Amino acid sequence: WMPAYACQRPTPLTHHNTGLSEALEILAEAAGFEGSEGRLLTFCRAASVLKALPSPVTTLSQLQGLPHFGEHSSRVVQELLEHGVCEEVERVRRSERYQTMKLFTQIFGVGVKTADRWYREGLRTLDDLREQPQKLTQQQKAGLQHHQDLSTPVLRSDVDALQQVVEEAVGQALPGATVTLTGGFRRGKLQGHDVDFLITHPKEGQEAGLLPRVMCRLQDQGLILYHQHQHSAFERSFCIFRLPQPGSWKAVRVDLVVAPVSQFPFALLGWTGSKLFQRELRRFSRKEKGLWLNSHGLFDPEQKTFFQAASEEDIFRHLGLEYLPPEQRNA
Ligand SMILES: Nc1ncnc2c1ncn2[C@H]1C[C@H](O)[C@@H](COP(=O)(O)OP(=O)(O)OP(=O)(O)O)O1
Ligand SMILES: [Mg+2]
Repeated sequence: WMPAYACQRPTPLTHHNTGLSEALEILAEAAGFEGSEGRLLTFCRAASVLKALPSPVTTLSQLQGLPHFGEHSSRVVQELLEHGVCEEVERVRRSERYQTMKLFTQIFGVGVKTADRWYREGLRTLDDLREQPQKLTQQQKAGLQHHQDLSTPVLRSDVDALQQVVEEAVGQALPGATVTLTGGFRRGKLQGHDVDFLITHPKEGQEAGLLPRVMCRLQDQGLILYHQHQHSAFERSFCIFRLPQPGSWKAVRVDLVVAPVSQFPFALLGWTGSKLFQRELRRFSRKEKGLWLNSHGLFDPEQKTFFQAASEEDIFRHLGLEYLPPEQRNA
């Protein structure tokens, strides 16, 4: 027996069922592109179960006793085991709708709704978007300008270099302020699509006005290609950095998030992911414990109270869950 909720079981970075999970995740992604959110979650959950298994699935008999494995996900796995390929998955892969929605949604600042609108309007390629600049936000224009670099996996070596410049800028702007790497890299991932940093200071309020200072410093070093600062709920800067490399440079997406230290454990938990892990953790919190969890806090709607947490461990404990380090949150 394996627990139902992804937040009740360790999911490591590397596993034994990558072919099967990849296929189910194609179907999940395609469902999301069609606005079929239930079906997305269902396929995502099934793929997550395979990631938590200790052995490869070689025969269909191994599916027995697993949660979140309905008829459809089972058929997909069955066809892959018996025939090496799943016709439904291959049809999705080859479909113009899926290919175009994947193309568009990958671009910085483009979500499903925008990509679907563009599809419906007859846009198909990146050049089509460039021919219609009035249809694009500034953020999307920047994503198109740098699209090749932004669809090149970000590497741990890139992350280490970026963390150094961000730490230097933060330290120079405000001694005592800290930078914490979050997102998939904190979970042990070797690559990613962006780099996520959470900034705070141990004295509540000393973080005020820090981010614009940090950004000024980075911009003056030539390290910023694009920056969008927003006060709202955490203060954040959505950026594209110009990462110098030997004889070259590459654009890399970086999100900088400032949280007041009182909210830091909630922010770190939220921003560390995985996306499915946090969805599951919030569902667990609400359904099993009656508490509402988000990136700012843990609220009891009956008592109208907020839980004081010093750490992620505090939050897990309060929810009655065994602690999972970030590298076991790869749901
Ligand atoms: N839709 C969402 N639901 C819940 N949490 C989310 C969602 N989107 C983002 N988050 C949280 C969890 C993520 O780990 C974190 C950073 O997002 P993001 O950088 O897109 O993912 P990631 O860093 O884990 O993977 P990647 O390797 O693609 O960067 O923010
Ligand atoms: Mg990330």
